[PDB]
Amino acid sequence: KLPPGWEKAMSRSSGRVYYFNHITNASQWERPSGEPARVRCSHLLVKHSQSRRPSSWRQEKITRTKEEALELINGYIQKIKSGEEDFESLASQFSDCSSAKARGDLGAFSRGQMQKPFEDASFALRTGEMSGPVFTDSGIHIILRTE
Ligand SMILES: OCc1cccc(-c2cncnc2)c1
Ligand SMILES: OCc1cccc(-c2cncnc2)c1
Repeated sequence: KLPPGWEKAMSRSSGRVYYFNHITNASQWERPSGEPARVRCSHLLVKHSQSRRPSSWRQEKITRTKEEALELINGYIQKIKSGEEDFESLASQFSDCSSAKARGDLGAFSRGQMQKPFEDASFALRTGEMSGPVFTDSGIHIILRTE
């Protein structure tokens, strides 16, 4: 019926159908369009107090809760989707990953290299697509597939 991981849902506030991907946590109004050895992705990471290493170049001691980190991620997603801010700009300023210095770019990678929820979301994204919040032991990610 639909590409890998998509399903139909109904908006609670408008009653309009929309589509949700349970691998990438992406959601959109339009019916999704239409696997490679490698993909290239950027990401924006927001760590929390239960992250494997609760520290980053932004903060020596990361104390925000998981729920607070999800609220920050959700806000970044809203501004990217509105065009008020670019993904690269938010990643450079606010990602808790060292890759912030490269606008979030991780380069290319194969299956078996990244943490599994990150890998699965990366490979389920189509080129140019953005994930919703993706949870790993490092924290919460927004993933952008660039190649
Ligand atoms: O630390 C700077 C830097 C630059 C470029 C790549 C990495 C890296 C990190 N972890 C796994 N693989 C590659 C790190
Ligand atoms: O897995 C690749 C990887 C992982 C984590 C960080 C990087 C990176 C890239 N560019 C600049 N700084 C850090 C790359």
